[PDB]
Amino acid sequence: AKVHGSLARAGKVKSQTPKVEKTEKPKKPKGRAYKRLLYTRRFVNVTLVNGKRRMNPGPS
Amino acid sequence: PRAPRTYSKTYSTPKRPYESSRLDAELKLAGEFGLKNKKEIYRISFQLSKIRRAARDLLTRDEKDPKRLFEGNALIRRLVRVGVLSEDKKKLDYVLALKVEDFLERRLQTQVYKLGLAKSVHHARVLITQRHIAVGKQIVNIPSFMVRLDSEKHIDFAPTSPFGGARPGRVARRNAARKAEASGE
Amino acid sequence: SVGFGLVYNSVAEAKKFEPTYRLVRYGLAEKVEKASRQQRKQKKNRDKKIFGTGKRLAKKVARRNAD
Amino acid sequence: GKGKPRGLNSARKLRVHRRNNRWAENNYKKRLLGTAFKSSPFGGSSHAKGIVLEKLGIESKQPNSAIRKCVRVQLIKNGKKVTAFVPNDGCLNFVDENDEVLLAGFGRKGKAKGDIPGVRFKVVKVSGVSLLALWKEKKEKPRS
RNA sequence: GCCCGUCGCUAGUACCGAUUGAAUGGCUUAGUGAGGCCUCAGGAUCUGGGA
RNA sequence: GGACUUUUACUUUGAAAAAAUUAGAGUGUUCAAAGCAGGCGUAUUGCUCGAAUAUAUUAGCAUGGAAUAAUAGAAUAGGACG
RNA sequence: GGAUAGUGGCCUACCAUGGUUUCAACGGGUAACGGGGAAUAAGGGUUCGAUUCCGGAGAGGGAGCCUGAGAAACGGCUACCACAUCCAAGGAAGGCAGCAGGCGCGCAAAUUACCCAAUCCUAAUUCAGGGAGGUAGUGACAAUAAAUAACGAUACAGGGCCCAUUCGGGUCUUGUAAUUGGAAUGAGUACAAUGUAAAUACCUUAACGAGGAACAAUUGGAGGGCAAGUCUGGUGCCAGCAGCCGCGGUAAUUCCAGCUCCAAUAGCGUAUAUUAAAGUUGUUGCAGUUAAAAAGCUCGUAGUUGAACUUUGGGCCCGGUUGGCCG
Ligand SMILES: [Mg+2]
Ligand SMILES: [Mg+2]
Ligand SMILES: [Mg+2]
Ligand SMILES: [Mg+2]
Ligand SMILES: [Mg+2]
Ligand SMILES: [Mg+2]
Ligand SMILES: [Mg+2]
Ligand SMILES: [Mg+2]
Ligand SMILES: [Mg+2]
Ligand SMILES: [Mg+2]
Ligand SMILES: [Mg+2]
Ligand SMILES: [Mg+2]
Ligand SMILES: [Mg+2]
Ligand SMILES: [Mg+2]
Ligand SMILES: [Mg+2]
Ligand SMILES: [Mg+2]
Ligand SMILES: [Mg+2]
Ligand SMILES: [Mg+2]
Ligand SMILES: [Mg+2]
Ligand SMILES: [Mg+2]
Ligand SMILES: [Mg+2]
Ligand SMILES: [Mg+2]
Ligand SMILES: [Mg+2]
Ligand SMILES: [Mg+2]
Ligand SMILES: [Mg+2]
Ligand SMILES: [Mg+2]
Ligand SMILES: [Mg+2]
Ligand SMILES: [Mg+2]
Ligand SMILES: [Mg+2]
Ligand SMILES: [Mg+2]
Ligand SMILES: [Mg+2]
Ligand SMILES: [Mg+2]
Ligand SMILES: [Mg+2]
Ligand SMILES: [Mg+2]
Ligand SMILES: [Mg+2]
Ligand SMILES: [Mg+2]
Ligand SMILES: [Mg+2]
Ligand SMILES: [Mg+2]
Ligand SMILES: [Mg+2]
Repeated sequence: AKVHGSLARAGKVKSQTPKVEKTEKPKKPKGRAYKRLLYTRRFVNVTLVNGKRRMNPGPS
Repeated sequence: PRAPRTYSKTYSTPKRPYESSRLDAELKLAGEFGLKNKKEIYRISFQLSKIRRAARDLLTRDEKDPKRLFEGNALIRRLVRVGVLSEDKKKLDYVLALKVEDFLERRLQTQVYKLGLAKSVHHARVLITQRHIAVGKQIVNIPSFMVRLDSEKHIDFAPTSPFGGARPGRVARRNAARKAEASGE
Repeated sequence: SVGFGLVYNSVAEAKKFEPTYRLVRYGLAEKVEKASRQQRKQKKNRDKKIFGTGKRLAKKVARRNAD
Repeated sequence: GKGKPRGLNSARKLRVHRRNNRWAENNYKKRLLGTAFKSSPFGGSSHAKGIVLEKLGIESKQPNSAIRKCVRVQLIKNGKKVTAFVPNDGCLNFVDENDEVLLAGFGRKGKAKGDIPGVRFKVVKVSGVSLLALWKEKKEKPRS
C-alpha cells in the first residue's frame, strides 16, 4: 500500500476541541457507603418504571 | 532455607462477569448486611462452595463408613457451632442445601445489629471497627467475626469507650473544654 | 499482659544462669562496649599479615628511613 | 469401531498416533519447533525495547480511509527491524527519531490488528516514561 | 451481476544464489607437547647402608 | 530335615515407607491467612488434653481368590503311577 | 595378571566373535539438572517445576595433584588456555554460581547497615568463631484482615393508612434536601511503659489529631459480545477508535471533551505465556458420500485382534455384621 502519507495532522482534533473544565461537584462516599447509595437507589426507594426500569436516562 | 510460610486465598470470582441478575442479587446482600465489597460475598460463596464439595464427596461413600461418619459429623457440629445449620437439620443432606444468607446472618456486624446496640446495619459496622462492643472484655473490631452460639449472649459494649461506661470521647471532652473556658475561668 | 518470669534460688545463681544482656537491663552488669563487629573482623585480618609478635617488623621498617 | 484400535495392549499405537496427530495443532507445533525463540521479532518475551528509525504514515486497509502513524524500530537485543503503531490522538508528536521506545504485542497472538497492515506491535513508552502519561499530562518528556 | 490470468506501482516475508562465502558451539585425525604423579639415575650437605 | 515343584497376566488385603505441600480432626491467632498450640486451678512454689487421620497409584515385596485371557501336557508313546 | 579400598574390559596380555535394534537401537534436538511437587477444579486430562526439603553437578575453561579419615577441593596448590591487576620494567600478584556492592546484559530483580539474643554448626571447646542464620532497610512478587463515615432536627414532596361530605397533612417512616444539630474513631503526631542483643514497628496508652480547602479512590468502560446514555459541545473517511463485528465522508448511541451512568475497588488496565471453555487431539470422547480426510488395486511381515467345550449341581456344619419387634 502506501507508507509515507502525511504526518502534519497528527493530533489534529485533540488540539482543537475547545477546552471546558470539570465542574466542581459534591464528593461521593467511598467504600460500603457507596454500595449503600446504590442500594437505596436501585432498590429501596425506586425511581421510574417507564415500561421497565432505567439507569442513565436524560430527556425521557 | 527457612520453612515456606504457607498461605491461601479466600475467594473465588464470578465466571460470567456481567450477569444482570447475579449483579442485583449480590448488591442487595451487601445493602442488607452492610458489606463494602462484592468480595465479602465472594469470600463467603467460596467458603460455602468447599463445604458443599466436602459434603458431596462424603455422601457418595457408604452410609456408616468411618471417614463419612467421622468427618461428616465433625463438619455438622462445626456448622451448628456458629449457628448456620439448625438443630433439626443436623445430617448434612442439608449442609448440602444451605444458602449464603445463613452464613451472612451470623457475622458479628450482623449480630451486633440484630438485638439492639446498633439500629441500622451500617452503624453496626462503624461501632465495631471503632473499638466499641466486645465479646468478653476481648474487644473485637472485625465485622466478619462470625458469632458462635455461646457468645450471642455476650455481645455487648466494652468496658472502655463511652456507651459501656467510663469516660466520654475525645471530642465530647473537647467540648467540655469549650464550656468551662468560655463561661468560667 | 502475659509474659514469662524467673526467680533464682540465690543471686549467685541468677548472675551465672542469666543472659549477660538481661543483667544489663537490670543494673547487674556494665555494657562492655566494643569495636564495630566489622572493625573487629578487620582487626583480625590486618593481624594475619604479621607472622610472630611483630616488634621486629617495626624496626626493619625503621631501616626503611635509611634506604 | 471406525479406526482407533480398541484392544488392551494397543496402548503404544494409541500414544504414537496421538503424538503424530498433535502436529496438526497449531500451538503445539509452534511450541515444540521453538518458533518463538527462532522467528518472532521479540525474543519470545512479553515486550522489547528498540530504537526509532523513521516515522511512518501507514494508510489503513479498506473500507477504512485514514493514515495510521507508526514508527520503524530496531530492536536493541536484536537489530531486527520492526514497524510499530503509536496509539491515541497526537502522540506521534511525542516520539522523534533515534529515541528509545518500548514495544509490546497487539493482542492477536502474532497477527496484525485492524486496518493497519503489517503492524504487529504498538508503542508503550518513549524516552523512559509512558506514552499514556504523556498524553494525559501526568508526566513530561526527559531532557535528551 | 459475479469473475480469471499476464502486465504496472507501494510495502513486507521467505526461497534460489558466484562468493568452494562468514560465525559460534560440541566432538575429533595427525603433529607438537606444559605440568604434577609414578619410575631409572643423581648427590649440594649431614649423619649413621640410610636420609 | 530330606525329596520335587509347568509358565503368566488380573484382582484382593498387607508390610516397607521424610518432612513441608494436598485433603482433613482438635484448638476462638480479637477475625482471618496462619501457627501447633493450648487449656485448667489453690493464679503462694501445679494440675492437665494435644502435636490425629487420609493419600502416597507405576515397579519390587507379602497374602487371599481361581471368573476372565494366555501358557505348558500323552500320538513313531522316549507316556503315567508301583 | 596388574591396578583399586574393593567387584568389574577398570587396564594389559593371550584367545574367541560377539553385544543393541520397528517391543525404535544408534544418531539429532532440548530456550533439560532429576525428584517432593505447582497451576487449571465434572471426570479423563493439559501444562509447569532455575527456585525455601531430598539427590546430583559446578566454582572463568580444561587437566593434574598435595594434605587428609574424607577432596580429584578451588574463599588449596601446579600447568596450559581465556581474562586481568600492581611495578621503580627487575618482577610480583588475582578467581563473588558466599554476603553486600559495581559494570554489562536486558522487559526483567533490593542495603557496600546491625547481631551472634534465637536456630544450630565447628574447635583444644559452657567462654572463641560463624554475611550459616537472625535483625532491620529496600519491596503494590504473591497471600490475610479491611478506613475513606455513623445517628438524630427542620423545610416543603411522597407513597402508607383511618375519614374524605371535599379543605387535608399526621405518626407509622420511604427517602431527595444549598441554613442545621451534637456525638465516635484511627490515619498521623506523640510522655510512657511493652517490645528488641540494641534499636524500629506491632500490641497497649497520657497529651493532641475531621466538617467539604477535606485526612478530598482509583482504574477502565457506557453500539453488539457486555453491566451502563441515541445527552450537549467539537471534528467532518481528517484526527482517532475498534481483541472480533465494526464506527468516522456535518443531526457520530464507537473518535476528542463536559455532564451523567456502569463494573471491579486499594487496587484496576495492557503485553506475553499457559489452563479451563475444547467432544477444535477425542482412552473416556471427535470427524472422513457431498464441509479438511479411505492409499488405484490385491498379496503380505512386524503390530494389534482372534468361535465354542474340561467341577458343575445337590446335602451337612460353624461362627461372624448390620437391621428389626421386643429391653
Ligand atoms: Mg567478631
Ligand atoms: Mg593469631
Ligand atoms: Mg498437513
Ligand atoms: Mg519501511
Ligand atoms: Mg545477547
Ligand atoms: Mg495397595
Ligand atoms: Mg502427614
Ligand atoms: Mg577378563
Ligand atoms: Mg567382528
Ligand atoms: Mg516411532
Ligand atoms: Mg540446560
Ligand atoms: Mg522439567
Ligand atoms: Mg527442581
Ligand atoms: Mg536455566
Ligand atoms: Mg565439587
Ligand atoms: Mg562468573
Ligand atoms: Mg577439551
Ligand atoms: Mg578444582
Ligand atoms: Mg568451598
Ligand atoms: Mg627496581
Ligand atoms: Mg555477590
Ligand atoms: Mg568466591
Ligand atoms: Mg520486579
Ligand atoms: Mg559465640
Ligand atoms: Mg577460663
Ligand atoms: Mg548476614
Ligand atoms: Mg483517602
Ligand atoms: Mg473532612
Ligand atoms: Mg473516569
Ligand atoms: Mg447492555
Ligand atoms: Mg453536532
Ligand atoms: Mg455528539
Ligand atoms: Mg463519550
Ligand atoms: Mg479481573
Ligand atoms: Mg476407558
Ligand atoms: Mg472436529
Ligand atoms: Mg472432500
Ligand atoms: Mg477407496
Ligand atoms: Mg476365547
